[PDB]
Amino acid sequence: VMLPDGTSAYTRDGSFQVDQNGQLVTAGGFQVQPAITIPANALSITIGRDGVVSVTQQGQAAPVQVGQLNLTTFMNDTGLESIGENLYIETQSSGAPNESTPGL
Amino acid sequence: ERIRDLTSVQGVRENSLIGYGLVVGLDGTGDQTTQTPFTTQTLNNMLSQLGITVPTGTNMQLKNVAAVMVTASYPPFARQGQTIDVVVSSMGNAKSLRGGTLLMTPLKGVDSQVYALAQGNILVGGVNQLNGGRITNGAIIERELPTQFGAGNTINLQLNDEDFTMAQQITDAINRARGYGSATALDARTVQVRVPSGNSSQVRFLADIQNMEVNVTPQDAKVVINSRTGSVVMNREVTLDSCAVAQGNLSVTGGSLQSVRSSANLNSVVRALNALGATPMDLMSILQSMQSAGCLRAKLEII
Amino acid sequence: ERIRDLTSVQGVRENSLIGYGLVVGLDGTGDQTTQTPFTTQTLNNMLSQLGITVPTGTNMQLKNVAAVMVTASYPPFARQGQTIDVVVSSMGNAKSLRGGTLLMTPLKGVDSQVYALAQGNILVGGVNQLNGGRITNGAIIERELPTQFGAGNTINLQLNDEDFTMAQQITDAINRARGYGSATALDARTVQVRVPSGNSSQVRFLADIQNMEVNVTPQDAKVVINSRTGSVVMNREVTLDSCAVAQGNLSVTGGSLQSVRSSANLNSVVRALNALGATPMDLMSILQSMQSAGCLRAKLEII
Amino acid sequence: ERIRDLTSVQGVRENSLIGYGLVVGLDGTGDQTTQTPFTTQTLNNMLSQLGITVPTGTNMQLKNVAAVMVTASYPPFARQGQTIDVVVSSMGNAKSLRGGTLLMTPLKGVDSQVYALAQGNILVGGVNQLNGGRITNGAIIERELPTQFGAGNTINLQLNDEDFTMAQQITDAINRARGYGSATALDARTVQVRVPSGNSSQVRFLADIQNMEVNVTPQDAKVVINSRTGSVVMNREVTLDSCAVAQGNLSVTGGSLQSVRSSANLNSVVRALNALGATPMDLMSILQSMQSAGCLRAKLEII
Amino acid sequence: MTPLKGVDSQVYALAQGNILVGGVNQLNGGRITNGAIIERELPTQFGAGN
Amino acid sequence: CAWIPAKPLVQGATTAQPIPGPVPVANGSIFQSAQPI
Amino acid sequence: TLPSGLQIGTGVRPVATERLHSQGNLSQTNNSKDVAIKGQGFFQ
Amino acid sequence: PNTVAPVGRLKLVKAEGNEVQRSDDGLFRLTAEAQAERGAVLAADPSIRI
Repeated sequence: VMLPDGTSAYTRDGSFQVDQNGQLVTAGGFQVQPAITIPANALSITIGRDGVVSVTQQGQAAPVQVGQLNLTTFMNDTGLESIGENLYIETQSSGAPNESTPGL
Repeated sequence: ERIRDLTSVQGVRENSLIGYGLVVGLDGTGDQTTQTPFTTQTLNNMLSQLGITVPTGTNMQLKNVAAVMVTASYPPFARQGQTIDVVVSSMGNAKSLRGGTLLMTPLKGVDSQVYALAQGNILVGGVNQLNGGRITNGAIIERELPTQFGAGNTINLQLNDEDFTMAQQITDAINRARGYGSATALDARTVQVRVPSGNSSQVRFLADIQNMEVNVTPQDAKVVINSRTGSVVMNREVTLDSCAVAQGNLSVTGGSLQSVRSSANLNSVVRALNALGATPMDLMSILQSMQSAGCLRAKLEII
Repeated sequence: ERIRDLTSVQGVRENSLIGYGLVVGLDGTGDQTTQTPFTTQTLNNMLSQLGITVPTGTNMQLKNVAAVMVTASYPPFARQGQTIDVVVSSMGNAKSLRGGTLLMTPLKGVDSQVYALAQGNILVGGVNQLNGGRITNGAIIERELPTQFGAGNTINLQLNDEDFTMAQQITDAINRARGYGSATALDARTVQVRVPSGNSSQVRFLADIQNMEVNVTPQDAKVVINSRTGSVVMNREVTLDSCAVAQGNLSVTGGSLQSVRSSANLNSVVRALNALGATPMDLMSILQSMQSAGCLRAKLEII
Repeated sequence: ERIRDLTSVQGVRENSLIGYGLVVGLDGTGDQTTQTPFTTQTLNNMLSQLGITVPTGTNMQLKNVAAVMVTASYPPFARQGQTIDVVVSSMGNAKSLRGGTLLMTPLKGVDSQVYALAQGNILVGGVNQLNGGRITNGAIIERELPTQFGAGNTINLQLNDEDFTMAQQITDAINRARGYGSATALDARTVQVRVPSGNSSQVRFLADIQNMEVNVTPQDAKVVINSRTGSVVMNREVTLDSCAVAQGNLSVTGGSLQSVRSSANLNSVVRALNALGATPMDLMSILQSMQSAGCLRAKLEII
Repeated sequence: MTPLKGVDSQVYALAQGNILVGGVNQLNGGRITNGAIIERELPTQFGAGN
Repeated sequence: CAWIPAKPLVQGATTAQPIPGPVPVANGSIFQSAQPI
Repeated sequence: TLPSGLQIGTGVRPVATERLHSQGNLSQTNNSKDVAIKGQGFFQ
Repeated sequence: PNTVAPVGRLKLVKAEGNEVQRSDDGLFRLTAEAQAERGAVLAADPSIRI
């Protein structure tokens, strides 16, 4: 997720709402970094075991993909600095994070 | 010398050009493209034009690209191949254009025709403005405008400020220099000069005229008040009439009603107004009330 | 010497080239390819062209590759085989181009034709800009442009700034040097020179002319205000008229209404304006109000 | 001596070669092959070519292998069997190429034909760049290019920078040395030299010419501003005009409006600009504004 | 680029330039010097009569 | 009947042809205004 | 390059409360002026 | 509720702690050396979150 100042911080829990524009944000206003946007008239939203997020619409045979939720991994997660509000920020202790699609 | 500082020549004017472009090379301070669709759309257009077709409906989030408006000034008698200076301005949710580069951008007139092509490196000051820059010699002229300069036996010098005495002064000076019937005043803003027919002779004439010297006559007494910035200016023709003034917290250095003597020159005005001991903020209100009453023998303009 | 510093020659101009390329060899500071699909797509295109077909719909996440836009300036009379300098700029979510190498990239004109091929090592300054670099002698010219230089008996020297006195001065200087009827002023921005027919004779003529010396005539009084960077510049023709000025927190070193004397030369202007004791930030507002009133006998330009 | 430092010869140019290869022998600092499929795919291709067929759909995770792009410069008149220097650059998620070895790699031109074969040990500097290296004498030339050198009675010396006076100087020098009608200037960037027909006589001619000495004429006044690195350079032709300058936090060592005297030579310019007491960061803005006003009698280029 | 209309909804000038805000002071208001160019002229009966 | 010729409700031509604008006067201006009513 | 740093917590705080806008069941009221929305929507 | 509007912003400064001294009223102020080095009045850094 992206902090207001500009730096990037990492979270673990999942509880997402949708802001007035349509983007996917966590409970607290911080915008999810991959920036998944769910348009209006979203009859149903699906997030499979992989990062693909697919929304259905009125009278559509197949759902339309609206992005993918890749997630990051650290070489040593115990060294992460834990600022408040269920967030962690990268430090020198933890290695350089690498992002990947789920299941890979 | 002087006439060139007071007038312009008829047919010698500037035009405006505007265009849309992209700026690349930013240090992650570009648009958040998930909210500016035209950025990614125009990037796809450019890539397709170059020979690379990106599939539609795919994820694309850039950080080193910004969408900008480019503005320029088409100069008089511009010839193709010359260079002009452009101004580049961000147009959606970008943070800075610090070290960016402007890609090939066409600059259109008001008739939607391309008159110049712009490309170069941006110079941001580096508080200062981050989302605006200027490129020196960043555009090249591609189209030229026709003109009827050199055809006829009459040009018009257009004054920058309307005045009858000033037009008459310029006319009399030109007639004193370049022969008896060389000039004629049409109105408070135009002087009609007779010139020989041709193209080089008119240039010789305008070169002789533009460097003449005329003595400016006294203008109108006026007081400019800029309330937005908080400034007051009075030219050298303002006078005053004796009258009393009262305003909150201002007193005699005596009660709260202070006198103001008559003032013929500007030094007397400055002295008499400084005597009241008021900041410009209160001076605005004092001057407005005085103009409404009749003390201030000037012309108040709120700019 | 001087004329070459004031004018350009008709038909001798520069053009712009743009292209798309890849930069490899970065220390894990390249694109996050899961959000820039064109990076992986163009990498697959290159691999396929070389002889390796990667299956579609497979995982691919690189770190040492970045997608860049390359820009260059096509020089006058460019011959195939020569070399030019290129500018490389990142275009999606890359961190730095520190030690990268630019792969083979074609540079197209506005007609979508290849005019140069670019490849080399990038030099990033190493705060400084990380997502932008320059390659010296990084491109080679492949196509040449036709031109009609050397055909006819007339060339055009195009002034960099419009002026009638300046065009007349240049014309008179050329006529004083290279014979009676050698030059003719067309307008405020063009001088038409008669040259012998051929290709070497015109080069001799332009070599003789471009090194002549002319004395620049006094230009127009103007004051440039750059509000974005916070700067003010006044050339040596600005004058002033006596008038009073008031602005917040400024006082006489006396009340808040300070006098400004007449000023003929520039030193007097600098002295009288420094007397007010104002930062440039307030000097901008003071100058705008003074120009609106009539004290400032100049031409205010907000750049 | 001098002419060889100013011009190139027509038909004597360099080309570019690119290829794909593998680097082995790393200390566990290679690709994470679960995200770079082309690495394992090309390794399987090589193994199959050597005589070992690894079953498909099997687990394979290497650490001492990296996929690299190899770039080289095809030199003029290259003969088969000679050696050139190559640059090796990582292309996916590798950590370092410290002690690696480049396996047999063919280097293709833009027509997709093999011109050289590359193999050797990489020299990484060992902060420094880890994902990029250079191999000395790492490639051998396999194909040769045809050329029409030695056919005809005319060669073209192509200047590195356009100028009419410079082309005329070179022409006059060659004519003074090697006989009356030996050279002829075509344009601002080409000198056409008449040479005897043959192959050795032209080499004698070009050996005599390339070591001549010419005195460079004064170039154009220009000021280079590199905003990305933060540098300013002014050649020895820049001059100044007297004018006043104001900028934030800068003052007289006096108010905030400082004077700048006229300056004919470069020492005067340096002195007058150092008098303002400004860092280069502010000097950029000052110079841009001065060029916009008219003080700076130079040519500003933002590189 | 902005066209400036009269009360008859006809374009009399075209405006474009850089804004100078004072920089308490007013932020949402500015002035541009020589920011518009005249495109149409008005007729008049000056010089006719005695 | 259905073969007897009747006139339609919307008569006349149902299309119009754009007319080329006037030639711009060669002053120093890019803005050219066709005769405004 | 220490394994970690010494950090001490402070407590917990309720940040937000959301409503699960799913589709409820339907009960037959037998009346003729009662309307139940099937799907998503809101009366004004 | 859709009429909530921003009306201002607080100014938060960051002080290390070894360069600030208490005053008689009870408000910490910068020492002389730190004041000289960082300016008379601090700048509102954006790295602080509350």
